[PDB]
Amino acid sequence: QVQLVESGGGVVQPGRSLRLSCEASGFTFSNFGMHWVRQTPVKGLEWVAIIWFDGSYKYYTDSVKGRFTISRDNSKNTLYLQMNSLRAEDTAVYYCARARKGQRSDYYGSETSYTFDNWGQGTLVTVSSASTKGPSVFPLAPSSKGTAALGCLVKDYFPEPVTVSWNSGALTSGVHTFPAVLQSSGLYSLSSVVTVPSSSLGTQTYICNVNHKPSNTKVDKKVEPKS
Amino acid sequence: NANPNVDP
Amino acid sequence: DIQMTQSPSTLSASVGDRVTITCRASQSINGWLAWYQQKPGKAPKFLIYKASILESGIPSRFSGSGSGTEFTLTISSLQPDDFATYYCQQYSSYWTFGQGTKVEIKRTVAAPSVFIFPPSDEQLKSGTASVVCLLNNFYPREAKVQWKVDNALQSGNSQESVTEQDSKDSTYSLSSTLTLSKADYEKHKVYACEVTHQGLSSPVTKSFNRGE
Repeated sequence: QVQLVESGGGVVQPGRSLRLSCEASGFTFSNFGMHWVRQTPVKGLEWVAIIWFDGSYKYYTDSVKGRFTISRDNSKNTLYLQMNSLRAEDTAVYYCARARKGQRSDYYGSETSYTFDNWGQGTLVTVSSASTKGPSVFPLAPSSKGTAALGCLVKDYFPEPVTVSWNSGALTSGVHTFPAVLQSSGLYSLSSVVTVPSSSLGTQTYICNVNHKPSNTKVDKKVEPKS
Repeated sequence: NANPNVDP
Repeated sequence: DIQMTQSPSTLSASVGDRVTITCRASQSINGWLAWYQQKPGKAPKFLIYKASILESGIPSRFSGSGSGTEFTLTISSLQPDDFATYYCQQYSSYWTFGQGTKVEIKRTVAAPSVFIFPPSDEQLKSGTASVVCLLNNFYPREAKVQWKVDNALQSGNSQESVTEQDSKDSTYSLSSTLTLSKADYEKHKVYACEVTHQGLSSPVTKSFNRGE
């Protein structure tokens, strides 16, 4: 099967460099031109660069000219993206893709144009000056004023991800663990909440289990009504 | 957008 | 250079429905328009090219039409596997994409249940106070959240996060977190989050007084 697998992503300081790799399988790599494309949640999809099947021609999107270089090693079935002088706005998931004729295969003539398909799974590039940091865990205490809500605020960690469970996984119903947000400090924060019977505040303990593997941080936070 | 593959 | 605009940004539909998504180009792209489908955490998948040609292996319920600057993608009878985000792409001059249309699961309007959480005493030692407002199990996802501190509207110091649509009841939950300095928190008394949502006949305000 046609498969592209990107690698090399990670955290890189602004102004530093990073080389992405894309390994191809299931087809003759050297018969196809290749693309890099990137995606962010807010700005969406953006084409980055294209290279001919034999490396004999290539070109780039304006925002990366003079800083990114696309290349290939056909002996290794590998596509590269060398990224120099990285900027915060280069943070994105980077995909490689195979050039595709955007017209019927049987048509031969001037009315043809090319695009790309068979994208890989992607590799995340995070340009940041932040260092690895474990989270602080704070209680979202159930109100003294049916159904009650409580939770844990998991604040100021880097990089993603953190995992949150409740009562060592025994409590799963009604749990909402929110997607992390990037704060102005450059660190991530999220909350995990659960709705419980207001009667269960008297009959049950609620502990949020937080694991941040990049910092080898494990925290159990008991969440109770404030006194 | 020109053909960047070996074959048309 | 060629800008692509999709409408709507989010579309709600039911299994079996006919769905149409619009894509508009800033100038003529001939028929060099492609469509992609993307699932969360996955790569976009090639669906249609030349505005109307279905890629091999794509189910026949997908169709595309259009010319010049106006294009449409249509799903004749929506199936559970079709809830996803769809992107158009012009490939007439370089390659540019629309911002995507998310197809979500339709259900009845559901009002949010609102909860407010004061900062913990432990957090205040960090120098920052986080106030969290929770909107639980509501539909549709669009909602208005307003923060007031001693009746002063707060702007720029809050961040929102929203869950994906729940698998069981197709609702959303949303958090809004207000960030204050310890000193600012201790100088004010009334903290209030006001939620406006069409499931509520009037806005719901949840509030607390610091130290009470």
